[PDB]
Amino acid sequence: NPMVMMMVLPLLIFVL
Amino acid sequence: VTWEEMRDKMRKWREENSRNSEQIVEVGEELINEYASKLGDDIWIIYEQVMIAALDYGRDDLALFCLQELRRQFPGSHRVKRLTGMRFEAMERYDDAIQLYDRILQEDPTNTAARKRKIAIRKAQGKNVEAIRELNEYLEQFVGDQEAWHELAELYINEHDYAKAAFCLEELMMTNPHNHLYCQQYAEVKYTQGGLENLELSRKYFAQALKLNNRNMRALFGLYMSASHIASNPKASAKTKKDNMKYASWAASQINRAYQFAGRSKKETKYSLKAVEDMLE
Amino acid sequence: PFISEAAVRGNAAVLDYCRTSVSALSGATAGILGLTGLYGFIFYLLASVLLSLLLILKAGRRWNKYFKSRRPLFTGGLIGGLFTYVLFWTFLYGMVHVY
Amino acid sequence: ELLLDSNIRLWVVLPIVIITFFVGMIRHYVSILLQSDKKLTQEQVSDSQVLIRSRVLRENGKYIPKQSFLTRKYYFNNPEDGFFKKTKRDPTMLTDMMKGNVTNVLPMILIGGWINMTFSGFVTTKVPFPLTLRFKPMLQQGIELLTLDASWVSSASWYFLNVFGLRSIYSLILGQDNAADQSPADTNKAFKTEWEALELTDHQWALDDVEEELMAKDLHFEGMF
Amino acid sequence: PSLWKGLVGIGLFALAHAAFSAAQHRSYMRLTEKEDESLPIDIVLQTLLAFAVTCYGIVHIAGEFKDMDATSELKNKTFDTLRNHPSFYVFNHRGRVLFRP
Amino acid sequence: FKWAIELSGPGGLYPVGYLDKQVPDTEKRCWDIALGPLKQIPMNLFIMYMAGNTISIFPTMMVCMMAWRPIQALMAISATFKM
Amino acid sequence: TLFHFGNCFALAYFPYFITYKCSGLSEYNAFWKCVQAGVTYLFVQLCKMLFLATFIGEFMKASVDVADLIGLNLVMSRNAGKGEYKIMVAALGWATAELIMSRCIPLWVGARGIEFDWKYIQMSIDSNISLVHYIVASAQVWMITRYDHTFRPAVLLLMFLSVYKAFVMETFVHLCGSWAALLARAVVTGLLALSTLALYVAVVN
Repeated sequence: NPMVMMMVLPLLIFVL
Repeated sequence: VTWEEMRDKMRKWREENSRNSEQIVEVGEELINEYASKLGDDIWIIYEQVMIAALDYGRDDLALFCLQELRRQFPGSHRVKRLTGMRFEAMERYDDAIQLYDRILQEDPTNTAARKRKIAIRKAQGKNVEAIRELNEYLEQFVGDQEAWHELAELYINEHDYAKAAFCLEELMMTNPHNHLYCQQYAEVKYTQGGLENLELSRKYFAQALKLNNRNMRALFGLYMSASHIASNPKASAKTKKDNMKYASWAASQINRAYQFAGRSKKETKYSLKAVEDMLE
Repeated sequence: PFISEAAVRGNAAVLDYCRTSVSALSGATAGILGLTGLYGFIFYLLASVLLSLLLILKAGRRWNKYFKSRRPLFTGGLIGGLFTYVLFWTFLYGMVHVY
Repeated sequence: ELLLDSNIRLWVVLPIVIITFFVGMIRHYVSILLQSDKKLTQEQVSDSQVLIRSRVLRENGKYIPKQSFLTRKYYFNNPEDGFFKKTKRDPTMLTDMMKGNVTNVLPMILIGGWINMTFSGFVTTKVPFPLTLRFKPMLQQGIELLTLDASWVSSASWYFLNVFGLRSIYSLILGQDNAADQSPADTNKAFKTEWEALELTDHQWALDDVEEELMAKDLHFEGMF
Repeated sequence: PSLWKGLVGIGLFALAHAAFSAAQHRSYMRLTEKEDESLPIDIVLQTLLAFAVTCYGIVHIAGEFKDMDATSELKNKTFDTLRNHPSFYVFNHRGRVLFRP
Repeated sequence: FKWAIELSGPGGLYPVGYLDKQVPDTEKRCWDIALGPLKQIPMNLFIMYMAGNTISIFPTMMVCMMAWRPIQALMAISATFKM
Repeated sequence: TLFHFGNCFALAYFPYFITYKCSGLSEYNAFWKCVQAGVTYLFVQLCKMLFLATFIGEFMKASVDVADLIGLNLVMSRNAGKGEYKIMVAALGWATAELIMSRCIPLWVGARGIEFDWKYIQMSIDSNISLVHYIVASAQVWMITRYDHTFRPAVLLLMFLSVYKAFVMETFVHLCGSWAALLARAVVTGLLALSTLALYVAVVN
């Protein structure tokens, strides 16, 4: 899902 | 009189460590006999108390029932293992209980229940010195256990090592600055320990306990008598003499007030009057 | 003197529970009334201050032993309340006004 | 306005709310189920409790006379006593902790994506406030309209709003500080910092003036009955 | 009192009825298509009253506050309880011998 | 005193923590504490700005960044001053 | 007729102020207590409106009376102190609520203008006698409380039955002048007042 990737990239930024 | 009411009473009677074995065992028996299914697993902790009360009450008949139910429900449980150890100790069966506690420790080394139960066995056997040593060693790995700390303080008081008892009460107060009971007990221990160098601490801590609770009239007249003893003591300085006399006078005034309240509350012979006749002496 | 963490935590918990409940109810009411836009948002604020008074009523006098100051009475969990208010506002305005 | 299909409510609005609610409950329950306490040996708990006692002493030694306090100080941080000096010593745990930390948000985003696929192409509700036009590409996913008011929202953003507005409810019903939301290792350095802190601390026996502050007012006695 | 609890239920019920009314009134518009754009005063008054009473019930339902001073509940704790130390119980006392073994 | 009873006498390892011997052993930071968040906030702000299309495609990341270093500082201004 | 509005306000509120200052307000600083009583009275009014919607005149009057009595009992249990003073903290709060209710708003919207109907001064008089009516209600509440003996339950049941006397008198007047009706209400309310004070002097023991 493009939406899932585009909304999980900020999740990885928030974690890191 | 509904099972919820006695259930709440048992919960309260467990929350504060009471030892009215008869009442608590009766209420627990009624709950587990009449209203066993009226509530869920909340009776299970009760099934603990019920047996302990039994061991305190001597009625061992239902201790086996509770133990078997708990064991059949909780196989291989350290809590039930310690409970079986207490069951063994109920009849002074110490070797098997010690072996069980050792097995618990080798199964789980961080467990503190086994150590407490084994030192309880040791103190039941009369080996007070080894019990004190065992508590000191156990605390060396578990500094901060208030119950064991207070137990060691009580053992030292019984054994009359007021210095160690005072030290333990000081660190207990460190743990609980806000408990007036610790302050009162430490004031008593210091007063019993020695003289003016400790009478000052006793009166200061008695005042602290009074501040922490105005109703602790025990500590009230303890402060009064400490001030009186300081006054009677020749070593008191003139300024210290008048200061402790003022403290004793204030405490006496508070005592007369307290006994006047005791008078107005009840309706009987004026024992409070006789009491302040003693204080006036 | 000697604050007790359990009691202050319970007071905070009950205040938070009341705030959440009142915010959800206010959102439901705003959705019912069909308020739209800023006029809806204002309603939430009104409910909030009302609750403070009510909280003030529940605490009433001698509240000084419950809290150090009246401040948690006013701004306690305002954003958490706002989220639920807006959620219930949209929810009720959808199942009342949209259909 | 718009004559929205009633069946969009009975099959696209309410099911989303139910899904969010029960997914939060499921997530919290799975979190508590998965949590298992790591085994700790005697030394770690012992030193943690020791520093706990030291810190509480530093905090409230004021209710203890000066000599007891400075004896505590000697025992803890002083060469001669020895304490605080002679007191010191893809991995599975990292993968486990990373997975546990990840499972607090990622399941929500995956559910959102699945909902977006499953419920693509609808108009669920009209947001009662005038949102900006620039928010259109994400509020109205799956809608081909151009002049539609920004206040109309698709399924994904409605689910996001639902999941945003239910944490307070979770804390309300499930219990305080629930785990359904969206958001010492070294003792040697701890020993040294405790050393330095308790060195920097002073003593103030709070009992130095208790008597004088007690003599001022009479003792509370009512309620003796 | 416990009756407070019952009250909150009825509040929601009252609100629920309002909802029905609102829906119906909406249907009214959805069947009248006139420039009214206003709810009846009776129904809105009913809704407001339900909100008020329900909130008032909730205020009772929230519970009772707790005092911050830690020396509140410990005032009545006599020394005969804190000394028991349930973990360190001993069963070599006169209770067993005096009572039925 | 006619009841001045003495209960001392015999005192019987030592309890842990005990030591019998009576030993006689016995602007500015606020500027740095305020400048800390004053320097950390631009770092997160710069990261969010340099994200570019990543920030646009991440509506939640921008809000989290603006609420972490900033917003929270403004919300906890009284707490920051008191600390 | 603004000055008439002034006269009516002087007739209505001032006796309340007099009771406030003559009942030892400083004993508890009843402003908060009065506010709590007023909030409870507003809640009871809301409950009565909801009940009337849920549920000819006698049923509604009975529901309103029951709600008011329940609210007064709850308010009384909310506070502890002097019996005369709990009587005051309840009655004064409820009476202030009644004046603040639809017996002040018509006085504002009406009056102050050009028209002159005796209704406003009559309402002020009735509000003033409402003071003693709420005094009677508080006396009944205190009698319900303050222990149980001496045929007290029979008297309490009789007093509870006598409540809603306003609706009974209104129905009688509707079946049967305005000044005559107001006078009749005044006399019956005074009779209940004397009955309640007789009960009070009987119960002082």
